[PDB]
Amino acid sequence: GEIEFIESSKDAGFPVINTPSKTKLEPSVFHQVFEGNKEPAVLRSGDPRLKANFEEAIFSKYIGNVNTHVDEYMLEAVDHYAGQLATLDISTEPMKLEDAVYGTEGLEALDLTTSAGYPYVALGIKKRDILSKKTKDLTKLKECMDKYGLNLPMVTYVKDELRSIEKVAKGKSRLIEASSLNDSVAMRQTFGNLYKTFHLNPGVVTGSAVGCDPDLFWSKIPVMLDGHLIAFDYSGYDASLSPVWFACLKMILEKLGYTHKETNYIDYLCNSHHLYRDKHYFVRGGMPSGCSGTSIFNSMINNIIIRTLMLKVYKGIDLDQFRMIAYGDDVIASYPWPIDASLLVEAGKGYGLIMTPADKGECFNEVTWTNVTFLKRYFRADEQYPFLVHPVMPMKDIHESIRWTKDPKNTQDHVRSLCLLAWHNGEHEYEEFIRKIRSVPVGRCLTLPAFSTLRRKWLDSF
Repeated sequence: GEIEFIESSKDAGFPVINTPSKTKLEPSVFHQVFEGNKEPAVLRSGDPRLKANFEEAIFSKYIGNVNTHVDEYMLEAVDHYAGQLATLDISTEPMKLEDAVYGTEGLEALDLTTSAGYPYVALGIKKRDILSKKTKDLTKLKECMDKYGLNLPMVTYVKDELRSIEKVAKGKSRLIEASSLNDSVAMRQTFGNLYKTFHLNPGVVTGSAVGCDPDLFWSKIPVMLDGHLIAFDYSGYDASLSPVWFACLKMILEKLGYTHKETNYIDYLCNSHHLYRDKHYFVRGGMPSGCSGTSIFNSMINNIIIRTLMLKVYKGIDLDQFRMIAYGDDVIASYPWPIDASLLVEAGKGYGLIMTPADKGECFNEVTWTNVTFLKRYFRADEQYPFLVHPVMPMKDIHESIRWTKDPKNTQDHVRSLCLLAWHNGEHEYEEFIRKIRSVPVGRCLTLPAFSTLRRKWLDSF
């Protein structure tokens, strides 16, 4: 992706978007009890922790586009992946408005907490002023969609989250896009059944883990991923995507039965208009992370990409023996024979993609079930029930999270959530975690689950 054009918003009649000033992240009561290195991402240009130009840093992910047509390797990758998805019998019928807005199995209700986008943010109109969970009213929404239409600008926000020391100093904060409520709803009507099918079928047919529950899904992954593991990282996947990959996505959607008109929303994702504070800008390429379906569409594109690279380097590859699962840019895969990931990385560079060894590794090392990660979690089979596999979030990451809070009124829920991750590191680690939590008076006011209770519920969940 590439920023084609940027200018002062006032020159085009757009008001300034007043984004948050300071981080909502503050040190929690546990900040001193546990060790950690991460701090809130830089949100403003004057941040004294910066050692780089902030506005340059946050837009540097738009590294450019490779201008290529869909080639023979892509065409075969699209065909192969489309063959898998056809098994699911995805409906291309529009999802009914009430289901797409207020919830249905496989598609959670539209988040009423996030930005309504343009023009609502300039008019002080929040999502809750239009929608209501308890009434399921669609009257005001139909009014607003008629009044303002579709293909509205996106609003760029800086993501308020913990980041490493290096990423704070380099100013490399992440950006999230808010689609207009109008466009979010229309995309959920157009693709809602696709979204539902993906959420309800994580695994190697969708090639997707979006919406998975790691507590359950993790025992399935080694059954599905039979051979020699393949895994690698991307640097700035979303913004690196060139238009040719969106053309591939449109081809695959059309093979599933979507009309050319129904795939027009992919053009809305690919060629996008953005408001950022006092600036407005146009982007060609790049997935605009945060719009409707971007995790699923990133995952589908990744399924096309990896097959393309395998076909290009390993002529004679048999994709019917290839397996992969993606969560956006994150991939875990297998093939019955060894594959040199460094070769795929070079083929990826030719397509405008930046691929690196897995988990900041120095080289494209041997990937094993001991050292592979997915969704930042390791894989550890249970000592007693070897067919059940723990998702293991590192205690370092749990420690980083517990030291900060965006709202101390939610301490109980925050710490409980962290307990559900921590116990998979084993009983000795969990008891130490609980002991340190309880060394703060708040910690003894919390209802914390017992290790044996967590283990019992986990075993029983299967």
